[PDB]
Amino acid sequence: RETGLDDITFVHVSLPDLALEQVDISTKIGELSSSSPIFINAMTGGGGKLTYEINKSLARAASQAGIPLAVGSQMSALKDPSERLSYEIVRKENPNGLIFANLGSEATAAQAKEAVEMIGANALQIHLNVIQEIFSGALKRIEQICSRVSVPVIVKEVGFGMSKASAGKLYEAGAAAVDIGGRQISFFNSWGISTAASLAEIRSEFPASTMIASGGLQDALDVAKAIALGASCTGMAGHFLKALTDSGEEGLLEEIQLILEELKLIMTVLGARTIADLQKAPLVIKGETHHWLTERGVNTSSYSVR
Amino acid sequence: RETGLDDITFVHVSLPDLALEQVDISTKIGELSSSSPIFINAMTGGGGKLTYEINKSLARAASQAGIPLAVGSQMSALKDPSERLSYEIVRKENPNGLIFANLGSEATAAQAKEAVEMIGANALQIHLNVIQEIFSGALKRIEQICSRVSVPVIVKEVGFGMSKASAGKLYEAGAAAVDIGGRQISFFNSWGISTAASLAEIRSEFPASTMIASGGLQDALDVAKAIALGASCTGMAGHFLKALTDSGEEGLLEEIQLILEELKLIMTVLGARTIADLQKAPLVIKGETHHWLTERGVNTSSYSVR
Amino acid sequence: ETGLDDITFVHVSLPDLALEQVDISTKIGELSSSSPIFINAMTGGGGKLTYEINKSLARAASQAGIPLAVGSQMSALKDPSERLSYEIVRKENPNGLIFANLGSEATAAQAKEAVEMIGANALQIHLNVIQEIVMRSFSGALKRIEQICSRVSVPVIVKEVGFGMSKASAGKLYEAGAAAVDIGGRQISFFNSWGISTAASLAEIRSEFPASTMIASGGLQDALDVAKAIALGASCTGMAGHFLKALTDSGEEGLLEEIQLILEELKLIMTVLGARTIADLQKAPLVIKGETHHWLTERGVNTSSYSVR
Amino acid sequence: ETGLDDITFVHVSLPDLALEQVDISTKIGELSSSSPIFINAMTGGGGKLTYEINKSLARAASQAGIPLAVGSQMSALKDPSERLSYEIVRKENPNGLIFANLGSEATAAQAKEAVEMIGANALQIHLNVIQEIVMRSFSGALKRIEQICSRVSVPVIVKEVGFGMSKASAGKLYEAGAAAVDIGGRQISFFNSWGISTAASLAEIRSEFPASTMIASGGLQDALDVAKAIALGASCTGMAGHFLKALTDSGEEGLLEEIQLILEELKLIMTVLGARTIADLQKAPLVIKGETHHWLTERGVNTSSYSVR
Amino acid sequence: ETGLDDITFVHVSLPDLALEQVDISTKIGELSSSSPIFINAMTGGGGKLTYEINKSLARAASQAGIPLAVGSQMSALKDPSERLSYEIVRKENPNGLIFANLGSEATAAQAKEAVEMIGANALQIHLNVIQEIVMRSFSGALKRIEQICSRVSVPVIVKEVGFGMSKASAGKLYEAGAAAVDIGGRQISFFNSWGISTAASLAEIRSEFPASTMIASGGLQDALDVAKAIALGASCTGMAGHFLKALTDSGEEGLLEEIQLILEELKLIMTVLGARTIADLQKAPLVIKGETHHWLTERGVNTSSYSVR
Amino acid sequence: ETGLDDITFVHVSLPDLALEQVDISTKIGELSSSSPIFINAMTGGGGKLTYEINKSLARAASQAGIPLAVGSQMSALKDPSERLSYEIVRKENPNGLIFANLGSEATAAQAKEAVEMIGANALQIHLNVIQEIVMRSFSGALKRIEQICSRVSVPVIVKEVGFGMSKASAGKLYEAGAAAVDIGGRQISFFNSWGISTAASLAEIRSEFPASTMIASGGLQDALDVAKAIALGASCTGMAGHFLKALTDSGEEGLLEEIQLILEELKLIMTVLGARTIADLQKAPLVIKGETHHWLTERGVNTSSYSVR
Repeated sequence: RETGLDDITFVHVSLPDLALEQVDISTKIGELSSSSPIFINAMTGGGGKLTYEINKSLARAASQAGIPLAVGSQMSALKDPSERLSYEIVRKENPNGLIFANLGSEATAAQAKEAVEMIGANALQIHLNVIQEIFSGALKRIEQICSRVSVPVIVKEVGFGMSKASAGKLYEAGAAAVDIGGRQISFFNSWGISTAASLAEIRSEFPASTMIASGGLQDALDVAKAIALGASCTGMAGHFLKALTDSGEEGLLEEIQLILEELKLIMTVLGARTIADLQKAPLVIKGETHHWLTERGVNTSSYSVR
Repeated sequence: RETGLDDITFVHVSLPDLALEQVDISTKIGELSSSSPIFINAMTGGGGKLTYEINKSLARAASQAGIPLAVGSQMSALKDPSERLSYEIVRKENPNGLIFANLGSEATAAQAKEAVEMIGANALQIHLNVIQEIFSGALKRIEQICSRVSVPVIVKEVGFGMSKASAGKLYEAGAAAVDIGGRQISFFNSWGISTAASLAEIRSEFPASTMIASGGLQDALDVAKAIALGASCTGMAGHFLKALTDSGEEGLLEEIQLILEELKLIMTVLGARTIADLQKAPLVIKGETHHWLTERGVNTSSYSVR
Repeated sequence: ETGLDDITFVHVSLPDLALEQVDISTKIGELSSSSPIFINAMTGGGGKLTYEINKSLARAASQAGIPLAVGSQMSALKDPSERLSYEIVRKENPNGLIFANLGSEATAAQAKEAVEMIGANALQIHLNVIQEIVMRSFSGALKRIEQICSRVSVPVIVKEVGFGMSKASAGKLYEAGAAAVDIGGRQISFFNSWGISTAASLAEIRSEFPASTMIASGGLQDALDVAKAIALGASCTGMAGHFLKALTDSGEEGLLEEIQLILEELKLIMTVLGARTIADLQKAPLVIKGETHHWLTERGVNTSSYSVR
Repeated sequence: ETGLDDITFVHVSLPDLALEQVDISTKIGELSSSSPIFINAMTGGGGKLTYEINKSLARAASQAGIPLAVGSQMSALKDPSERLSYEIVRKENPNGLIFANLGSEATAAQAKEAVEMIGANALQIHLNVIQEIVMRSFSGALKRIEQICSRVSVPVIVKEVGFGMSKASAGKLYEAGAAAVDIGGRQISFFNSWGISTAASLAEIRSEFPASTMIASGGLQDALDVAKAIALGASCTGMAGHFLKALTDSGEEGLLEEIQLILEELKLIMTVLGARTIADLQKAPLVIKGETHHWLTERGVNTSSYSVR
Repeated sequence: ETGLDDITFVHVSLPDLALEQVDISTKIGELSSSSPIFINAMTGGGGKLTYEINKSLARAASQAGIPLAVGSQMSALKDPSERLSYEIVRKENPNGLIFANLGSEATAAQAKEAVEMIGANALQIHLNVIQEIVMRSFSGALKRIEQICSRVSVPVIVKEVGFGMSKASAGKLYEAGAAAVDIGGRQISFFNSWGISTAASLAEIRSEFPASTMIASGGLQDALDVAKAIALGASCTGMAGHFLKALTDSGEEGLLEEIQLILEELKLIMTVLGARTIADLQKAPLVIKGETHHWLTERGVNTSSYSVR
Repeated sequence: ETGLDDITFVHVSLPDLALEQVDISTKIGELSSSSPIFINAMTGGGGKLTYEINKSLARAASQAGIPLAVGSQMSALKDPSERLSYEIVRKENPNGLIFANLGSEATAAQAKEAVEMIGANALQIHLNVIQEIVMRSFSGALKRIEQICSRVSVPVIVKEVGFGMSKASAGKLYEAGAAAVDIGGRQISFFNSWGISTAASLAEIRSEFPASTMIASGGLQDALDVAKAIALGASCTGMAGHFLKALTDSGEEGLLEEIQLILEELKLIMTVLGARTIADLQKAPLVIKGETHHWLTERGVNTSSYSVR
């Protein structure tokens, strides 16, 4: 379905007064500092040595390009010494880069700590997806995980968006950030909140909190729009995965460098020198996203008059 | 035509913190208590022994599933001893369940009392449908019926919806509830108020009054939306009737149990433990329903910010 | 689609016939019927409800004088209670044509029992390989049909449910002893565009077996579809849907009215075509176009003969 | 549709004709007409209003020199007042061709009276079985037409209203004595896709009766449709709609202008085709495509002859 | 539409040709051209502006080595100033092929003067009956062309503007003395669906006159349309639009680049088809479908020969 | 499109076959395969990743018993590291059929080295003129193939990537020594509607070389497309997409499940058609319609034989 980003139009800047070389795309995720506003979301894969090499290549490219790498689920690697090697390799090959651990919301605090130590993670992603998994204690388990692990915890919603009330609960539980991954199955055909509306809604209530948008971002323009809506960083999988399988590490690195240059180009045209400036770039929200936000009490005009 | 329910989108709840087994779907219709928020609307049928057996089977399934049964029109059974047997059977086969009598708005207070006694009814449905019947004294006749019968009276509008002014008049006349059954014929091609708009409109003026939605509800999601818009109970015919004719009583019972479990599933995902909670579930109204309600002075944002 | 929309009768300007002269009687093999339309009952959900529906359908069929094909009798063979729901059809309709109904897995003994259960005048054996493969084992179907035809004392109608029937299949069935064929008109995606339309099947089969009995049932929307199926060679047509709907809505009286209405609508069409009898309707000039025309042309079936006759 | 959009004239690059040399005179049987287009009046609502409309149409027809076919004279036969509304046509147009008009239920006596009422040069007998069956009894229509043709003293034109005419129907009518046929181009749903288009009827009939008179009326939108109908074999074409509209909007002067304009537009088309006379237009090379082409091919009518002539 | 989208070349998997071996030279009657594409200049608005445009087109044509057909010289015949805008074409392009241009109303004296004005190698005479009838008098056009062909000292190309050309028209023109025909591809509504497409005209004419020169101009969008027209039998093709656009946008340099590019794109298509010369492209196997296929089939033109050659 | 949607199997009502009797073994020239479907691996991005993907595909192919065609070995010929990614296929699958793969620019020495690298049972030589002309030099391709066939010790399969193959091209390849042909199904705009569909290529080639080996790969969406390609004459079919997707998503176990599933789905289709063996499926009656039917008719390929067989 749609991310809602097509309902966003930046206000054209005629005199950006900026050179492409002055553009700084460094950003922050909670207390972490990243040289890139885009990170790689690896897939869990089918395991075996193939997943091992895919992870090793993703880690090598991430290390060379200087972008963060979020591994696929470590739930099975926690009890499988062999699969564990396919995660440890990421840190061995990328000793100085940002790497995010990954477990589901069912994980215990002890599992969370183990997943973080396995790859010397700088952050931990915890995934939520009630709709697909169809409960009680989920928030409490997340609170304990945030308490027990020292690194920032990023709670990710898969496929249905996230409301401001849900983000508020996660932030109160201790989450450093939320990641909007924007016969019974029919009930959810038109269910959820789009990525664009989720970002605007959450930002209206928690202006200084960290939000990440992942999944569904097709190109640098979508990345730019998610950042303008409030995201501090964005995740991408498919495009990078395809580049790796089709052109190897060299191809993936090229694709990574490409999208980063395209984002800087867009920022240049908008006269946005830094990520902070892009997060304040004037834009107009229309269509379904506009209607949703208006009914939800979120001010849309402030995006256009800022 | 459309019920308008597609113009309703629940706000996704990421952390419902609820187990399917904690969900309570019991509700109330005026002073009556029902273990189910869904009831069966029988059709008048062609009479004869076929209607007798259909009614007997509907009554048996209703009794076993614990859901209420509203019989088809009793107008002809009032003067036909033979057809009378096809209604008396419902109470004989379902001694302890909720059964609703049914007559048209032309019925007299004496007919109303007779229809109620015929099946030991717990409530009486009185149907309105001026558009199809093309008058004076209709409301007065309904007032007398409400005065003369002790059981709660449910006034049902067939096909064109019901405005808040119309519901107000019915409540003042003594009705315990309203049921939104959402060359001259051409004039009414785009006539009426949708089920969604009727429910929202009536609820805005009579927040504590009983409303029922019947007809046009396709599945548990529609049932959930009508309840969120204010309905205390919902009626269904077609789907149950088809199940009976195609798979007998056992099939009907299965279909009944199925839709109830699907409603609980939706409630679970929304974090709504009870019907009262579902009636307060945050949602966004859009499209034609939104426009209609806005012009009619009904606050739509309160549904989204609640 | 049935493919009948690809059929267009050649307009007759001087039909020279009064509605009152129209005779719609027909023959199904050696069986004589006063109506070219019969009722296809559904198996239903069993119980007293199916019993009353079957009783009403039998009553209506008896009064309207049209044939009645019951739903599958497979379960009634071992269920005493369900059996009563089929026997009632013959008790309520002692003089009308009634067709028994079993699947191709039936044995000759089961076939005789189904016929005896309702004093049947003919027996339908249904074939539905594709539907069964989706929901296995098709070996012996023709053998079973052959054993059935030589052992029952009534004509056997072999019915294809949903995917049409080729002239080769019809030939194997007639050769095996069938008195007539009835064109009922994930892994399931494989069969989305599978099959032969009712219109193409009738034309194909008739081209090879001009004197053989064919029936079309399923998908016939109104009297015009009935007229077209007969013009393509069918001796009788079956309908279920709107007949059962009329019953549940307006009872026996409604069903009877609906049956009388479609029969009068057919006579009206025949009047406009100048077709005084079913035999004349079976020779009414018409033009075949579209998908049906292409299909028959590729299969070697002459289409222009329908238009020049 | 008339099916005329399925007809495409073969472009002539060197027509070698000046508009002034174009002759649009034609013949309808033994009748000679200076125009290949005639006015089809409507029966109207009676009273003095229909009288004045008929008078104006007769005036315009007389001045433009084109034929006039009156509306149904059935009621005027027994209504003295209505009769005046038809007699006025001949009083106002003493020298032009005027066609009388009755339905197929008419007797020979009624036919003679209708002809005498307006000093008619020909008589139209309308056939509309389908429309009458919707709104019964069609036996004897051909017999009545046969009795009429042998007893009236003028040529009879048998007109099919709305569903086209087959070559078999035309043959029965010519055999009965008709001088020409005129292709007028719930239970009612049965006839939504019923009939033969004007284009297919003209081609079918002409293939069997190359020397017989055919007329096309109804549905002709402009001079190009007129040209096409003639190229398919029609000797004359009729129009009602826009002529009556021009009358009510701009009176007699407007009607006269509209008639002169379409006649000049036809001459223009003939000029571009290099067709100096109606007989040449009737042999103008053209290609038939689509539904019309398929229909004629299935019916055994040669279509390529139109393109190679 | 030109109908060229109804043409599909049969893919050759082993063309066995290097782009460098491709020869695109062709012949137009006895005239030899190094290019199968020529420039069709427009008459323009006169004045010094048309003069410079013509000078630039002549310069580009001379350098690229392709033929140039000037705009209508009718007014330049009596206007001394306009005449300079045509003479400049031969001064600027002394060795290239240049075609003169007049309408079919031209006399033999005017034709000789137009040829002499630019030292023309051939003369185009345009026919546009329909466009002139909309905006009269077509008698004598063939006579004038016949007088012109026997009196000018160069080959005459008769061009049909917009409605295509039939094989009968082409035969009359060749019989009259034309060296080639050029298929240029209210009352105006009559001609909305009028004519023969470029593709059908080429195929029709070639079927009757296999050895005769045909040219296609107008409507050719790119090198693929050019390749297709040649495969259908054209010896040369003309283009105006994008060439004039390239001139006004990027001057002479741009026009020259655009001409070189389309010629290389044609060689590319020929390379993939294994067609080493224009003569080979004229025999390249292809399949004709759709409206064009139907048209030719009805007109008796063999279409399968194109696919089996 | 592959054109396979233009193919419709004639429904068999009495298949008389149990799924267990279905034999899907086939032959590719002298090579015997237990499966009519093989895996087409992609060249990949090299490195250890391509190595593991190739190892997994070889493992799955060995266990499922189906053939494996590797990606282009051109670079592995000079790159020692890449070479290991191909040798691993034979180490992991010692007994299965494996096809080597090089482009048409390959020499006989390179062909022998590619075969030896993986102990290949056959060698694929790919032809893709159009794709190379977009991204030059095609002379000598047939000569190179001819040199390769006489010097390698295994059968050579010549594959056309994307634009289909004509019967003339196939004849040149078989004449040159190829054991089979494989139908892989700005200036780039010229080829938007270019080519012969997979369905038309198979039918064309089979009409001229009934006993020759054809393979179809690319564009086959599911088991029904596989069944259709075989019915049109293919002995084996190749797939890449969903197999590689299953591997990356669910590893070797997932790939193996996906292969087993499509093979069972094919057996299901064959069961419903009454086709007990691949040879029977290759003779299954079917009707060809649409674009494919038109193409073959124009090319002189009999289409009705498929429907009457």
